[PDB]
Amino acid sequence: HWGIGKHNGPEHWHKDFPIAKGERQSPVDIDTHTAKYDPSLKPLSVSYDQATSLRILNNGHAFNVEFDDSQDKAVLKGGPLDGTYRLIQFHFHWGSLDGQGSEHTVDKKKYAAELHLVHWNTKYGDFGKAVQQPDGLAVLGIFLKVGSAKPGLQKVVDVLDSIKTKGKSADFTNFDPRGLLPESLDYWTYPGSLTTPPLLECVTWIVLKEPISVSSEQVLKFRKLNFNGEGEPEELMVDNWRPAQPLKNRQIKASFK
Ligand SMILES: [Zn+2]
Repeated sequence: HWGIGKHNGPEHWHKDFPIAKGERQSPVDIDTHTAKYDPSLKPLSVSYDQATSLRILNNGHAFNVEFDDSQDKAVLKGGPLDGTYRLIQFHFHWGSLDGQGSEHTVDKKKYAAELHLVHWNTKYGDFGKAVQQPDGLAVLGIFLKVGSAKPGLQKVVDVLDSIKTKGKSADFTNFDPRGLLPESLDYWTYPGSLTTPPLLECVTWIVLKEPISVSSEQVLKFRKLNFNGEGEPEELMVDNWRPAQPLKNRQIKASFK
């Protein structure tokens, strides 16, 4: 069930997607005192210098910035991953208030928003085939807290007026996603799922410990988008996050002592 479309509340998804009650669902709470350092993890390699952004789309549940993934231009490797994973799109989840909005939590703390950079394993040839595999995707998660403005984010905030309603898109070329990363690449990792329908259990999650700060005025502009299509009754695009799901039989590993 991916693509342009409104979603109902996450508590109803299990009626259409039974995997919503599965064994490796995301997001989860990260208990920092139970995650174990893993000296086996190799260092993480983010290679975004040749990234090619194309378009920004309001898909009725978030906005996606889409990349050319027809070649290895923007890739993720190392860490817990085997193989090369190609960036296809990034998007955010955010709240109606600064005290809520993230999907993952850290010792039950909620951040104001969470950025997801989605990558697919090139040995499966394309995104559609990759989501049918347990190691098909790698999603880099980054928390946002409210404080100083993030310069690298402002070109994104600037174009949201042109994609206010469901189904609208705008050109979005030459955007450099390195401007959204924090200073440190220390992370937690665990096996999980997509956090929207169809909720497939195909993701290796890499969640960064250091948040980035964005300004109150930047997040206020996220809250002006609409879930609805033009000419329909107005619904503000807020609180588009899924709550923490049971960890079940999984261990969270840390890249740092
Ligand atoms: Zn997401």
